[PDB]
Formats: sequence, C-alpha cells, structure tokens
Amino acid sequence: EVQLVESGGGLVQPGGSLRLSCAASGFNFSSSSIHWVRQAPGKGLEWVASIYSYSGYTSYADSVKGRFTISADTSKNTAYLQMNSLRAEDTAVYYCARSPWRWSGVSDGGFYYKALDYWGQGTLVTVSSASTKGPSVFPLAPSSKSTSGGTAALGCLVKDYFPEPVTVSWNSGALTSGVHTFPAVLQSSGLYSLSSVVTVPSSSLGTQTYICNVNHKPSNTKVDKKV
Amino acid sequence: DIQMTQSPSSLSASVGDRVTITCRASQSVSSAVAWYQQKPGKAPKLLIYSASSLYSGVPSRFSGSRSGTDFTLTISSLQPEDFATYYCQQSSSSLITFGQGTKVEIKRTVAAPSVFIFPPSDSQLKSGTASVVCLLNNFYPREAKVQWKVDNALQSGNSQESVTEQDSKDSTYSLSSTLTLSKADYEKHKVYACEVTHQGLSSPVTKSFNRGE
Amino acid sequence: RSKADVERYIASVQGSTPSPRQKSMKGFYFAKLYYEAKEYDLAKKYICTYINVQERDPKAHRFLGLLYELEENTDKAVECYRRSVELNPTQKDLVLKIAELLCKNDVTDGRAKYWLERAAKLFPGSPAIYKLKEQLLDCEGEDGWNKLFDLIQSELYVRPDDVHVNIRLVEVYRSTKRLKDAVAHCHEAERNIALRSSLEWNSCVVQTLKEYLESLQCLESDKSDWRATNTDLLLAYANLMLLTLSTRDVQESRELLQSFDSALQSVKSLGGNDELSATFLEMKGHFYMHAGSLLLKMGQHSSNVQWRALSELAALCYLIAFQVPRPKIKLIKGEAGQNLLEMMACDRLSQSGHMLLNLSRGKQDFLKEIVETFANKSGQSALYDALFSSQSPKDTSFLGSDDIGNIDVREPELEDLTRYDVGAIRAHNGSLQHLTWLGLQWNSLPALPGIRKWLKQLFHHLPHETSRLETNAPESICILDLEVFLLGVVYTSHLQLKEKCNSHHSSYQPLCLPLPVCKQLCTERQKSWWDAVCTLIHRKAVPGNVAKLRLLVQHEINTLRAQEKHGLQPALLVHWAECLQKTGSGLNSFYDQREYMGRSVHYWKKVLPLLKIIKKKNSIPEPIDPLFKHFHSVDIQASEIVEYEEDAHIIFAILDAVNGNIEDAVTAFESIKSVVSYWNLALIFHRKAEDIENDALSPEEQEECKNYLRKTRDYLIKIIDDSDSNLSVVKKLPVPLESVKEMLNSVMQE
Repeated sequence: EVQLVESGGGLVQPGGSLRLSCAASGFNFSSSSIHWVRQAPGKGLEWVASIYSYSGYTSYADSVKGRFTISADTSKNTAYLQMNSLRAEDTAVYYCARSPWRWSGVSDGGFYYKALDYWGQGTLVTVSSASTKGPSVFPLAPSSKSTSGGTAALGCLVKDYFPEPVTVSWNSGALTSGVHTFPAVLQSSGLYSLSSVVTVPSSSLGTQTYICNVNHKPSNTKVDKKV
Repeated sequence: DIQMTQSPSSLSASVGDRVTITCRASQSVSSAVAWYQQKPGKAPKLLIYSASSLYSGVPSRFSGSRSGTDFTLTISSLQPEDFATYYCQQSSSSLITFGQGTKVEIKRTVAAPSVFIFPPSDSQLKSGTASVVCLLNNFYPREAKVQWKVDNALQSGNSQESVTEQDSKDSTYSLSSTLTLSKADYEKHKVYACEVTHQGLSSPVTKSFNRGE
Repeated sequence: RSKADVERYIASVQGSTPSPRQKSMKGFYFAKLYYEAKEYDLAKKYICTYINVQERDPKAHRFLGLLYELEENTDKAVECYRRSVELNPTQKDLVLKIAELLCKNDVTDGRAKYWLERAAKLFPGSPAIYKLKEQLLDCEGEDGWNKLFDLIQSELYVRPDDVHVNIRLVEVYRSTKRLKDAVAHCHEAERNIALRSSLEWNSCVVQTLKEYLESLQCLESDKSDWRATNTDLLLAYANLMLLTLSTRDVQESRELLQSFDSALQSVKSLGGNDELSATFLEMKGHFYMHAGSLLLKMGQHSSNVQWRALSELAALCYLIAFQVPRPKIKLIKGEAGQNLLEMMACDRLSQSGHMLLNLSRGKQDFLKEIVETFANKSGQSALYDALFSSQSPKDTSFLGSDDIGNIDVREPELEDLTRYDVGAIRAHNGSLQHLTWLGLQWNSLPALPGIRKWLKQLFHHLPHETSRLETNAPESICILDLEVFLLGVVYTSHLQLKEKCNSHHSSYQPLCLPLPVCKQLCTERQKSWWDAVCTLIHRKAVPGNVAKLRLLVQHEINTLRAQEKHGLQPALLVHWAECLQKTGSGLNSFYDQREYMGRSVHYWKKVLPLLKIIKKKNSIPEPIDPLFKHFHSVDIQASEIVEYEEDAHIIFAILDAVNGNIEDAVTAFESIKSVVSYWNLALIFHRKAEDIENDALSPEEQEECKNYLRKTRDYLIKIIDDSDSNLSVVKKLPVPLESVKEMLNSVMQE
C-alpha cells in the first residue's frame, strides 16, 4: 500500500531545465524527509538533495548546489527536484526515498539521517544536445571457414543512434540461445553504438538464414539485417 | 569534507562463504551509517541502519559492526540471492555520502576466452568509417587486458570496450572491444592484430586478419 | 474636551460663515482643536483644507509638517517645513529640523548635505550641529549597503515567512530608492498566505505602494503595469482592514476606513474588464462587510438605542456585500491569483452570511424591514454620518456615490453557506480563531457544517484514522482527532461565553458578535496546539523546534483519544460520540462509516462506566488542569441515562453487523423499536435480498430471498409513516427523508 513513484524525467538539451515528481502514498508525508539519489550508467549512488522532515530546509551536494532546487508540497503529498542549467554530466537515473523523523536527527552544524527505507522505481534523465536518430545496421559475418571446429561467430553492429535503448533479436526470436548483446558506448560525437553477436554451428552456416532484428522505439525505427 | 572509502571494489565468492565489506570514515563519525543492497537496474534496498541495527524484514544473516572509524557489513552464510552490489552511506551534518560500492561476483573455475576478430563491413566503409571488433567469449574472471596493433603498432585513446555481466548459466563474462577511426586510416594499414592477456591463457594469444584476406 | 466638544463647534461657526471660502479659512482654527483631542487622521485633513485657500501662511504649513512628523512621514513632513521656510526665512529652528531629518532618513542625496551647511551657519558650532555631522557619516557605503542586502537575502532564503525580514527588504529597497523592485517583491509576496495575514506587513504594503504611485519612477517607466500594482493596494487594504478591526481600537479602525474609501473612489473611474476591475468588484464587497463589522463594534460598547440603529445600519452593509456576485475568476492571468480572489470571495459570503442570519434571527423577516427603510438614499447619508465626520468631502468618498440598486433582500440559503465556508477555510490560514467562530455560528442553526470536509481542505491526504492507534506519538495524527478536537474547542468555547454573558447582564445578545471584534475564543493552550500541528503538517516548522513542537502535540493526544488522565467531562465525551455517530451514519462509503462509528463506540465505551456511578448519584473525580474546561452548566443528569444505554446498544449492534455478527446484531436491533434501527434493519435485509434475488438457484431459497425484500419494504414504510406524523423523529433520521423514499421507489419496482 506504500510506494514511491518517480515521474517528470525524459531527455533534455544541455543548459535546459526539467522537473521530477516523486509521488508518495501510505505514510504521512509531513514527518518524512525526502531525498534524491542519482546514478549514471555503470556508476555508483550519488546523493544530490535532501529535505528535513518537518520543516524542509534544503541541502545540496556542491556538484549541483545553486542549480537544483528540491521542494515538498503537503497539499499534493508529493516532492519534486527542479533542475536548472543541466549539463551532460547530469545524465543519470534519479531515485527518490524517504527517512522518517524517527531516523531524522538535528545536531549542531547540520542534520543527519540514519538510513533510506523506502525507494522509488527511478526515472531516467538523459542530458545530451545530440538529437534523436535511428540506428544504422552494419553486418558482422564470419571470415572463418570452420575456424573453431564446428562453431562460427556472426553479429550485427547497431551504430549512430540516439537515445538509449535499442532492442535486438535474431530470426525474430527463433535464435534465442548463445546470443550476447553488449551495452552501448557514448561516441564522442554524441550518438551511442553497440554490438550484438551469436555463436552458431559452422556446418549450419549458409543453410539457416541468420537475421538480426533491431527496434529503436524512440525513433520508430525497425531494421532487419541478414549476415 | 568527510569521505566514505569502501573496500573491496569487486569481490568474488561462492555460496556459504562468510563475506565481509568495510568502509572507513576519514573524520571521526558517529554511529549514523547505513548499508544498502542494489541489484542491477533495480532500486537500492536497506539492509542495516544505525551501524548495527537490522532493518525490519531484512534476513538475520546480515549484521553491521563498527571499530573506530571503520564500519563493517557481515554476512554469516552467503546465499545465491545476495550476489549484487552493496553500498555504505554516512550521514554527517547536512550532507550524505555513499561508498564507491562493492560488487559480489559468483566465484567459479577459470575459463579461457575464445577470441574471434571481425573486420569492418562493406556497408560501413560506404559510410566512411571502419570499426574492428575483437570478441572475448565466456571467460572468468572479469580482469583482462586487450591491446590493438596496426601493422604491429600499439594503439590507445581511439578504441573502447564493454563487458557483459556474469552469465547465469556458466557464470562467465564476455567483452567487446571496438577500435574506431576513419576509412582513410584503415586503408593506410594492412595487418591488424588483437592481443589478449588473461589468467586463463597459458600464454598471451593473438588473432589477426589482412585487409583483403 | 472630548469628541463631542469639537464636532459640535462645527455647527457653531457653520451657522456664522457658511460660504466655502470662509469655511476653509477656519480650517487652521478647526485643526487647532483636533490636534488637542488626539485626532491625527482628522486634524490632517482640516489643516490641509485651510492650506488650499491660505497656501502662503508659514504657520499653517509648519503645523502640517509637525503633524506629519507625528505621523513619521518623513518625505511629507520635510516638504511642509520647506514651504514654511521658503515663505519666512527667519524660521531658523526649521532649517535645523530639515537638516536633522534629512540626515536621519537618507544621506545618499546631497540635499541632506546642503541643508546641513545652512543649519550650521544659522547656529554656529551648536551641540546639535556636530550630532548631525556624525549622523551623516553614519550611513554605510556602497559595499556596506550591498553587504546588508546580502544578509537579508540569505536570511530570507530559509525564513520566507518572517514578517520583519521581508519588511526590512522593502525598507532597503526604499532606502536605495528602487521602489519598483520594492513593489515587485511586495506584489510577489501577497501570494504568501502567511504574510497576507500579518497586520504590520500589509501596513507596509500600503505605504510602499502609495509611495510608488506618487513616485516619479511610476510615471516615467510606463503606464501599463500601473494597473497591476493598483490591484495589490486594494488587496492589501482588505487584509489590513480585517486585521486592524480585531486588534486595534475603535479610533484606528475608522481611520483605516477613510484610506480604503479614498482608494476605491480613485479606482472606480478607470473600470475596464481585467484583474483590477474584477478585484475592485470583490474588494467593494469587503468594504461594506468590514464597514458593517466596524459599525457593530462601536454599538457594542454603547447604549441600546444606538445598538439597534447601528445593527440596522450594519445589517444593510452585510447585505450589500452578500449581494455582490462571485468575481470573474477566469479573467485573471494566473492560477494562484485567481484562486486567491475566489478564496476571498468565499470569505466575504461566509462571514456576511452568518452575520446576516444571526441579525435576522432576532425578529421575523427583520431583513425585509431594513431594506424597505434604509435602502432609501436617506440611508446613504445616515451611514456616512455615523461612520465618518461629515466635514470630509462627501463627493470623493466612494460611500456617498455608490448606486444602491435592487438590494436582493433575500436571506441566505444554508446549502450555499456551507460551500462558502468550506471554500474560505484557507482564507485566514486556518487559525483556530477562524474555525472556532464558524463552528459557533452553526451552533444556532439547524444544519451542521462539514467539519471533516474543512479538515480535508487544510490537511490534504491526512488519513481519516491511523493504523498505529496504539501509541500517542504525533506522527499518527488523523482527521478524526482534529474533528474530535474542534468539536471540543467549540463545545468548550460556547459554555465559557455562556458563563460570561451571564456575568455581563445588561442586554442579552450572545449570537450577534462578529468575527473580528471578538477576542480569543479558545484557550491559549488549545491555540498553541492548533498552531503547532498546523506548522508541523504544512512543513513550516523549525528543525530545532521540531522536537518541541512534536512534544507539545503529543501532550494532548492522550486526551483527544480519552486515554490515561484525559481531561474530559463525561458530557463532552457523549457529545463527541453521538456527534460522530450521526456524522458517520450519514456517510456513503464503508471506510469512513466504520472509522467514525468505531471512535464513537470507543468514546461510548469510556463513558458508560462514568454514567453508572452518576446513575446512583455519586461524585465524578474532577480533573487536574483539564484540557477542556469542565462545567456544571451541562453536568449529566439521571433523567437521560436509559436513553443513552439504548442509543449506545444500537451502535454496538451496528458495528456487530458491519463486522459480521448479523445474528447478534439482528437479535439486538429487533429488541429496540427505534427509527434508526429500521433504516439499519432494512439496509441489511435489502442486501441479503438483492444479491440472491436474480441468480439461478434453488427455488425454495429464492422465496426466502424475496421474503427479506418484503421485510425491507415494510421497515422503510414504518420510517415514513412515523416521520410524516412527528417532527422530532424526522431529526432522528440517520439520513435525509428523501433518501429513504429514494431507495423505496427502487425497492418496490424490484
């Protein structure tokens, strides 16, 4: 019955602004301290803002001080993270969470919170001046003639797309096992790129038609590519 | 500024082991530390609060302890469901800081990566770029080092790589290395070699291709 | 002397020299006696008129400067001295004064330096001269002024509700003479709900705005935003008027009315169809409403003959206000602005409404007479007479020029009043003063207010009842606790005032007091609690004081729940029980019904032990510093015990039925032939019938199902038969009569 819902995310251009909404239900919003904790891809948890339980004095990390503004509304029973002057560095998954007054102690020189009990699902925020774009698929077939005994390796290169995510399947899901699709990397240009590969018996190469099916929903792109 | 230094960064263990993770506070900090479990992509969950008090609902095999400025999470008997990343957190005056995190990887025997190099495709050369791919498949452990040779010449600062998470069936990883530069520079060299070093390899191994085969 | 001695001399010289020129040439000698009778808003206008005909008299001009000095209006006082000085150079002491005041207010302008040089040569090396030399140096530099500004801003960041700090910001803006920024912050701050309720802030708002209107900067910049700022002045006047009436004395309130009326006359001419015009509409209503309250304040202290005549006059004022339509909310630029204006609209209709009723309850169709007799323009002059001194020009006074056309003379409908109250709960920041008044105003009416809806408008998403009822920690506060609280605050307040008027003797008129005039109606203890829980919930507390605020609330919880050492007289508990039963018994949903019924059973279960001791004529252990004052006025008597035991036993059965103990509930329900038990018996027989009524099922069972629907029909009929016959039973209905008939129509067509 108790949950936290994050909303108000999505992509934005650098130097822009966004506003996140952390909707709470099931616990008295007045006596809870609200926090926001972002996490870039493959990175750790970073505390970015806090709101003392019963009053709402702000406190920010120096990496965002003065730019972000966190607020709490009793009537709407919801907290928000106003973000300004957004930089590419702020691209990260933003979570919110509460800490009851039972865990909120005030001391000389600042306040402390014992732990974060309730967390949200986490809403994604991407910051990149690169504009949306569909993927270009370049095949990666085996220049091997039964190199590794009975098995050979083929793959597909999904490149020059923005933003994450892309989804891939082989033979429209017929070739399920043996596949490994790697995370994407931010090319300095601004577009992401990844690879998808699968190991298949060389004796069957040339008999079973192998096709990778990529779907980039953010740009409404669908491409099937044979190898 | 207060800092929470978490150690180790990446841990490898098997089921039933008694595992330990530790965080050191730079300045003398009071018992206002917490511990969290974060499974890949999901939200972090609270394990221990106020240093040694267990959060209601957390299994009893977890226990927190402190000694001086070093805080320690202790799992009495590791379980399969505990193979995730963990974080330590201090709450000082009007500030919260987290540890760098600790990944708990499932331990297994060593495996040698079956490497396969792949050239840039005809379609990619049409666009004006050239990407070479070097696969490292189903190996263990995570630690490995790959190097690129253009006509037997080292290359750095122009290629990147990414690694899969520990597979569920065999507990092995995979790595994809990408060497990216213009078609013009690709037509300037003939030989291309991808070298791999790994604890599972008796000796370093290399595979190569020649433009035009 | 007094007020009569000086305003009676008006008719003495009015009958000796009636022409306008000689009437104004006596202004200086008129103002001569008001300065002695402590009338400074009045003496100002008398002398100012003599100055309109004798503009070259150095004595009169100085006297106004000395009067503006008492008013502390530095900019106005200085100019007056200047005129007396330029007319007559021999007034050395005034050259000192000008130099003294110019150096004290602001040194940035060289004019303070110039007048100081002259002051020196008139009084060579006098002791004051150096004093002024040090004063001029005192003021800080550019880096120093910016330094002070940064403190206030950093201070306002964490303390935006601090009255003094925001005031200082306006004073600092005004000190650097960037008034446009002063009003800008002044405008953006009238959206703050806390500041709008602050008497001193609104007063500052009136000045900083007026200063800008006359300011050179207002004209030069543009005349587009001129209207926008003008709206805020009217808003400030309304808020300032509401507050001044309650705290300040008779004299100060009347003086503020004149500033209000002057502004209105200056605004009506522009008209138009924008926020200002819509604002003028709503503010127009407030004027009469407050004006009516002002009238009643004077009469309260006075004799009976003036009381009736003044209340008659006030009744017309409130009526005018009520007639005024709801302002055009859509026409405003923003949601905050428009919501505020409507909030005030609800406040106007609510306060004037209840006043209109309580004054009309005195006699039969008392309202009709008021209109037929004073709606006449003759009343317009009789109103202007009682409120103001007739000497002020009746031309530029909005009151004398208003078109009183087609006064509705229709008493208000309760249903409309409820929705007015509910919408204006946030009008005065939910001060327990505000709510305790409304709750008392409905105490004389036959329909009760939706308190639970009031609380929902203030503390949104506050659960009706908290799961963790076991402890008294104040994180478990529930809308029930507040509803239970307000009930006692009003039940307590009524009895305290009842005791008071018994002591006052004189003429008995307890219902008639208006909201501003009356003093605190709750105990400072009770008020402290409400102020605490409010600041806590809305998240406007202080990290340091959190623990204190938190504990202050905790102290009283054990009493709101009738726990260990509850300071609760048995009568107050009973009042809570039935007041919650009937409040809950009319609700539609099961969640709320259960909750309100549960608490009712709780309080019932706590009283019955007490009633048994009282039933045998024993003594109740009186409390120790109770939270809700005990009274022997309402001490419970033996005559009513057996009914409550009956009324309580129904509550038990009802809960038994809701829990599932139909067998014990029915066995009990049939035992008591009560109107309410019919509606319960019927409602549960109807459900057993409706579910089983249409599915394919054993035929014998279907007849038994029908048999219950037959019982349902009979009990609803017993309700209506006994209802139409006797009125007392109609009031016992747990739901409206038409609701019982509504079900019956559907029941029989089934």
